Amino acid sequence: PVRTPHACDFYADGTSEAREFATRTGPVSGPVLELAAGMGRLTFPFLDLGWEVTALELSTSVLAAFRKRLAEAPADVRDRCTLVQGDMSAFALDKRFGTVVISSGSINELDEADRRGLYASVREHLEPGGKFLLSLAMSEAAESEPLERKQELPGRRYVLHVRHLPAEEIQEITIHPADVCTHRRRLLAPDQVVRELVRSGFDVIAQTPFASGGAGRKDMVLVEAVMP
Amino acid sequence: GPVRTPHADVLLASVGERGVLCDFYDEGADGTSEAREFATRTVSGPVLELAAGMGRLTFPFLDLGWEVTALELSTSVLAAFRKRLAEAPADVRDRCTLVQGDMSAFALDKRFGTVVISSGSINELDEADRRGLYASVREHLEPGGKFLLSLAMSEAAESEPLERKQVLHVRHLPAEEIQEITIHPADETTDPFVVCTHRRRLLAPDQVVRELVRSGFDVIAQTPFASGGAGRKDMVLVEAVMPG
Ligand SMILES: C[S@@+](CC[C@H](N)C(=O)[O-])C[C@H]1O[C@@H](n2cnc3c(N)ncnc32)[C@H](O)[C@@H]1O
Ligand SMILES: C[S@@+](CC[C@H](N)C(=O)[O-])C[C@H]1O[C@@H](n2cnc3c(N)ncnc32)[C@H](O)[C@@H]1O
Repeated sequence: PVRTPHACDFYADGTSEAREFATRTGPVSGPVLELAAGMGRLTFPFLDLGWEVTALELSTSVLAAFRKRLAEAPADVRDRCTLVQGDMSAFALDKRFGTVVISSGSINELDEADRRGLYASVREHLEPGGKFLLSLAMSEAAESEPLERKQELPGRRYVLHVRHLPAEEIQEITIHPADVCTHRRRLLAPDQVVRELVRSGFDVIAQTPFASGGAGRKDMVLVEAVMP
Repeated sequence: GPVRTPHADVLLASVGERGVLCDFYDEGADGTSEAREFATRTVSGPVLELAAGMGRLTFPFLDLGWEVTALELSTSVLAAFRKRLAEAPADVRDRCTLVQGDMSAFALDKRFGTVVISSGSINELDEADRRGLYASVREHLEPGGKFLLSLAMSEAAESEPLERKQVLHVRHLPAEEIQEITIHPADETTDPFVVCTHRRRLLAPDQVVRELVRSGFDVIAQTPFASGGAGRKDMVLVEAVMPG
């Protein structure tokens, strides 16, 4: 239990986010691997686009919920979805895919070392010319231009320029009855993940901001990465 | 090779053939006050200083009478320290113990009443290596001994995080930034116009504090201070102890 300065813990439809993934993939022949699929907040929208989806999830309990939802769906929908228990930071399906997909909530679950395991696992499950697509929440600090500081320093005079670039923040939530719950989660800057992707061998061909809920301020980025 | 910053991009473009871009840390043509912050918040006996470098802090510490063990990873840096230590008075020279080691995974046949590390040093370490540091420090602290850290504090790290309510309170807390610098001569001509760039890790002081608590320390004080004695307080002095 985290006792924030404002003192119980604390522990949305995926159609728009899913359509954004579909925009940045285009033709997609063959199956799509979705990492940390949860109970299908994105997977069901993906299936509705006609995609064949291998949905990977770590939790037994979450898998049961997903399986139940799938039993409730029409046969043609359920038939296009393959559920697999695994760890997105270290998995082996002995099988490659034209497209690999991961959501922001998912990637922000992993620390730095685990993200490297993720990147490497993905490399092993991409077919040549395959696409690795990520969505990433973008905070106010992450989208803003960094304030550059300038100082004149001395014999020879130099000008020093200093900027601080966003890398990682904590999203803190205190739930509050109006007349008290708690959560802190990781919030990586899209630019930080892009740096990490390049470092792990990927070329990042595009970063498209979008609105998670499909309207209003653009609060997310869709990153397309490919293997050279 | 070197980091190509937006301001560097435009400089080099508008300078042509005279322009040279290199990282700040290669071909490249403070201390006593940060040292005093440490001295102010501390001795019964020997101090351990981690990642001592060439002794920007260590020599100030030695001038206070301290027995210092200075741990450093780089062999050439240690050689350079040793050279500076050779020109030092015999009494200063005898109170200094130089040791080669990794501050993320080190083991000495000694414990200490005080262990110190500066901002530049802890920011060299990724998250995993920082956990290795905290565990190692705990093992080298005598009962009641203190772990003292100095931590650079950016403007975003210094500000009160912006809230947005709906009631649902949402704050975004700084955890880690990248400090990016660009340095060039104030003129334009010069003969060779060299532009230095560098990118480095810059942890939020509160993030390191969260990590220390998680690691088993009690953080008993955090005092902001100015790295050049005066001006904006751009640094925090953290004191941590083991509970018991
Ligand atoms: C914030 S949710 C995102 C789920 C979904 N893609 C969405 O957009 O709603 C993170 C999910 O990843 C799962 N998860 C956490 N770590 C995992 C791991 N290492 N491998 C696979 N799944 C993981 C959790 O069980 C949880 O269901
Ligand atoms: C920013 S300087 C700090 C030096 C000194 N404490 C000061 O305030 O001037 C970083 C120093 O840490 C050393 N270093 C880097 N990683 C290290 C490690 N894992 N263990 C010990 N020293 C390390 C480098 O060789 C360098 O001397």
